[PDB]
Amino acid sequence: HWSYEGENGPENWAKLNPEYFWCNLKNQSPVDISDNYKVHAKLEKLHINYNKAVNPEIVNNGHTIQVNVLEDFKLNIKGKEYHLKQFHFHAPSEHTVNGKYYPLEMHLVHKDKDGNIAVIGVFFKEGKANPELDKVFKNALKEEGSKVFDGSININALLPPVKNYYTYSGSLTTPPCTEGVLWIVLKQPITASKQQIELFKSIMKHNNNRPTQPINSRYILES
Amino acid sequence: HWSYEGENGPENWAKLNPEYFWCNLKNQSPVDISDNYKVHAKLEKLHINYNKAVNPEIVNNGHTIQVNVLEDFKLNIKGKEYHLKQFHFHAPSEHTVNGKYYPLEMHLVHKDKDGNIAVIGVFFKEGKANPELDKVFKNALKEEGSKVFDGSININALLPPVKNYYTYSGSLTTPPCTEGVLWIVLKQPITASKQQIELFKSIMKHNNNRPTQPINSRYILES
Ligand SMILES: CC(=O)Nc1nnc(S(N)(=O)=O)s1
Ligand SMILES: CC(=O)Nc1nnc(S(N)(=O)=O)s1
Ligand SMILES: [Zn+2]
Ligand SMILES: [Zn+2]
Repeated sequence: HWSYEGENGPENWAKLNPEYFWCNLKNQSPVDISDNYKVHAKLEKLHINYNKAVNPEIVNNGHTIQVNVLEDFKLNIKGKEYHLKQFHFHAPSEHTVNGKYYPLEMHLVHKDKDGNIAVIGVFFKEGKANPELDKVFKNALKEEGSKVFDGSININALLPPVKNYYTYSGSLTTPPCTEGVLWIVLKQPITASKQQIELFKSIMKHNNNRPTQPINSRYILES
Repeated sequence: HWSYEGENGPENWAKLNPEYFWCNLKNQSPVDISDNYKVHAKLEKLHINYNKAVNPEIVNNGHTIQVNVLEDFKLNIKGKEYHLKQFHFHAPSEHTVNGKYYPLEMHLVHKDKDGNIAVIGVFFKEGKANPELDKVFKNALKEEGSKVFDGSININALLPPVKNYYTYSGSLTTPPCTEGVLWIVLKQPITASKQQIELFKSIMKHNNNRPTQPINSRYILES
């Protein structure tokens, strides 16, 4: 089984299972979003409205706290119609901006009818507490397992008002590290209280962010 | 052995050898350079001066006619210092522009000190004959083999005056189809005479262009 340290750490994920060959390729995530290879461009506007997920499932799978939604929220971008499947968290953040780590990163995982994946990343900096985050972190089991949250979560409240973003072609950040992933990282971080961030970290017991990967021949676009 | 048709055709390259696993991944070349996923941006200017290659080696390797240069022509771009190694040809072209094929495409293959690859592609449309092309095609062996050209080739004469270009992250277009390749396709095609184009095609005996591949989560930048 893979982990974020030791023999089964990120550096040896590709050795754990034949299906993890992707982890050693040339278009991996996360990456350092650097001005060195970031270019500004007129990009498609992000149109999403994740109203609210009613009675979503909160899962502790040992590697993160994930929320599986029952609704069918659509993300239409780059000629595809992706459907939100779940969002989860990483602490510290996986992506960095000019070398800077944020204390928390949320990933909204979408998939289209053909299995294509798009992930929207949201950075969280310490500050005013976020209402929705308590619903997730305080109702997450401390041990591996799932639980149905008796209530609803306003996902829009887990997103910044302005949705300018960075985008690049990458991969899943945990085995099998499949590539061909469409990454959309919102430029504006929102806030989470120190207690919310520490609660998540204390549940995980360890950092669950994959080291940044070489950008190689890719450029990152910024809207 | 792989080919451009039959059992060993492009569709089954990945089955020929374990090392060809790349041919089935998510960041393959060539691609259709489509306005649907092409974005304009301020890109690094292309600074290259491939003066002339003296006594280069002309090789017919059965899949193309390739010219190996002895000089050390540098291509400095995207934070790397690539060195020109050789240029070769494909007929019809490999890349297309909004679905349009050109009769001929030239590839200038560069590699840096770490093995990183950058390929500059040049489209040729039928028209005024190109002086340099005769040096290559008329001196290429009709059967597999190499030969040293007794003369010099002005590579700059194989490039358009204006060097605006498209760029994207891709792969080699023949096995092993390694990814992480930096592609730079010059937007302006130059000309080759119908006879020059047919001479190359008659030597090859068959089309030697790989089918275009899915762009997947990549965008193509245009300077
Ligand atoms: C089952 C599933 O979604 N797996 C993922 N692996 N990595 C992901 S991430 N961090 O790139 O969003 S999602
Ligand atoms: C040895 C070598 O250079 N191999 C190549 N395979 N494909 C290439 S291409 N068409 O992408 O320039 S170069
Ligand atoms: Zn994630
Ligand atoms: Zn080629």
